[PDB]
Amino acid sequence: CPLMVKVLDAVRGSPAINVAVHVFRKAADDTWEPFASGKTSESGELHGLTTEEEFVEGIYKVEIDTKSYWKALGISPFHEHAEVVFTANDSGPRRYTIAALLSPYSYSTTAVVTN
Amino acid sequence: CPLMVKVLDAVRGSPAINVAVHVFRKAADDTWEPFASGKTSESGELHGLTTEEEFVEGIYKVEIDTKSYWKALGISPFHEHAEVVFTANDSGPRRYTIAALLSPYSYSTTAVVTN
Amino acid sequence: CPLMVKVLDAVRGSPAINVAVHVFRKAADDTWEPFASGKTSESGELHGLTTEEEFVEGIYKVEIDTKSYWKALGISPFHEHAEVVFTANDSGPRRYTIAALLSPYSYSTTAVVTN
Amino acid sequence: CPLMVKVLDAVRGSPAINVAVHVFRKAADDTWEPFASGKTSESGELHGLTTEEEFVEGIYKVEIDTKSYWKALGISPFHEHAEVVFTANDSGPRRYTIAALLSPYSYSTTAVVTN
Ligand SMILES: COc1cc(C(=O)O)ccc1Oc1ccccc1
Ligand SMILES: COc1cc(C(=O)O)ccc1Oc1ccccc1
Repeated sequence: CPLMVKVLDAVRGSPAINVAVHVFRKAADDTWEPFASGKTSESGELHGLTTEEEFVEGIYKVEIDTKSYWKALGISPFHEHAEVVFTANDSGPRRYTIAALLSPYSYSTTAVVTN
Repeated sequence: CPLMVKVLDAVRGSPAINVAVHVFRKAADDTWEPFASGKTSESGELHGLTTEEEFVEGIYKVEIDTKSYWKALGISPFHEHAEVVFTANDSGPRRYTIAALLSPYSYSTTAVVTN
Repeated sequence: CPLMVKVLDAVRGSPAINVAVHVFRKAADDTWEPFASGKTSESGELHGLTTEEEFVEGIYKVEIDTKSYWKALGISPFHEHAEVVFTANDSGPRRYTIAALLSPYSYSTTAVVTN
Repeated sequence: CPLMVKVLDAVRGSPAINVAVHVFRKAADDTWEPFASGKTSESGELHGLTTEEEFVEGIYKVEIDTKSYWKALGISPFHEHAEVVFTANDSGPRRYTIAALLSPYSYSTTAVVTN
C-alpha cells in the first residue's frame, strides 16, 4: 500500500511482466537486509510489498532484475539490474510509487510520492 | 477508453495536475485537425478522450502544454510543449496509454499499448 | 555552432547514425517554415545546421526522423518522429544542444543551453 | 579512456558540474571493492577514471552522488545516488560512456559502448 513498483518495457511498449523486484532496508552496520520482494503482474505492477506499520523511515534499496527480464526475451542487456536507493521520510507524503522504464542499454526511474 | 494520457512531474515527484492536452488527427490535406482535449486530473491522468468507434486508424498528435504547467509553478521551461505523434494501428493491440515524464529542460514519453 | 543535435540508440547502446533531422522556424502565420536540415554522423552528432547570424530569435521545431531509423533496423516503432519545440535566443544568444535517446516505443529529449 | 561518465542537469539544462563519482568492482566474496573515483568537470564529463590495463573484465558499479549535487542547489531529492551496475569487457575490451540525466525525483542512465 505504502510502496508500489511499476515497470515498463520501452522496446515492446508494454508493461514489463514477471520482473523480479527485491527491496532491502539499510541496517545499522550499513549492510542491506532483505525487506520485501515479488514479481511484477501482467500490468507490470507489484503491490503489497509492505504495510504502513513496517515501512518505517530509513534508507531502502529496490532491485529490479532487468537482466533476467531481457535474457528471457533474447535481448542482450547492459545493466546487471536497475536501482533505486532512497530515504523514506515521514515528513513528506507517504505513498511511494517507483516507476522504471526499461531499454536494453538504458533505464529511467522516477518516484511519485503522494497522498 | 482506447486512449489515455498520464503526466508526471520529475521535479516535485508527483503527478502533473491540470496540464492541458490536445489531440489532433491528421487530415488528408496533411493539416492537424482538433480531435480531443482535456486537462489531467489530480492523479495526472486524462481519461475519456475518445471512443473505439471514433478512434480509427490514422496519425494522431497529442499535445501536452508543458510550458504553461512550468510557468504556473514559476519555473523556466525550455520546451513550448511535449509531442507525441504516432500511427494508431488496428493490427496492434488497441489500448494506448501515452505517459510523459516532465522536467524543465527535458521530457520523456512512452507508449504502452495493451489489451 | 549555436545548434547541435545528438541522437543515441537505447536498444543497441550506440550513437544513432544517419538519422535525418529537419528544423523549422515558426513564421507570422503560425506556419512552420523550413529552416535547416542534415543527418547525424558516426558519433550520433549533427553539426553545422546553422550559423550565429542566421539563427535569430524565434520558435523552432527540430524533427528527428526516428521512425525511418527504427524501420531500417527491422523495428516497427510507435512514434512518427521526435519533435522538439522551443523558443531560442529570447533572453539573448545561446548555444543549444538538443539530445535525444531513442527506443522503439519511447524517447527522451534534453536540452543543454550554454552562454 | 575505456570508462567515461557524463552527467547532465534536467532542471537547469546544463552539464552537472562537480558531481562525485565512485566506481567499485565486485570481488570474489561478492563485496564491492573500491576501484576508481573522481568528479565531473565544467562540461559534465569525468575522464581518466581508469586505464585499458587496469580495467579488466568484471562487474562494476558506478555510483553517482546525485543527492549532494541537488542539496548544494537547495533541493531535497528522492534518490540517495544513481548506481549503474554492469559487466564490463566480458565479450572483449570495449570503451564505455555512462551518461546520466538528473532531476530531483528522477534519473535516467544510458550506456554508449563502442569497439
Ligand atoms: C506511473 O508511471 C508511469 C506510468 C505509466 C502507466 O502508468 O501506464 C507509464 C509510465 C510511467 O512512467 C513513466 C513515464 C516516463 C518515464 C518513466 C516512467
Ligand atoms: C553522451 O550522451 C549524451 C550527451 C549529451 C550531450 O552531449 O550534451 C546529452 C545527453 C546524453 O545522453 C543523454 C541523452 C539522453 C538522456 C540522457 C543522457
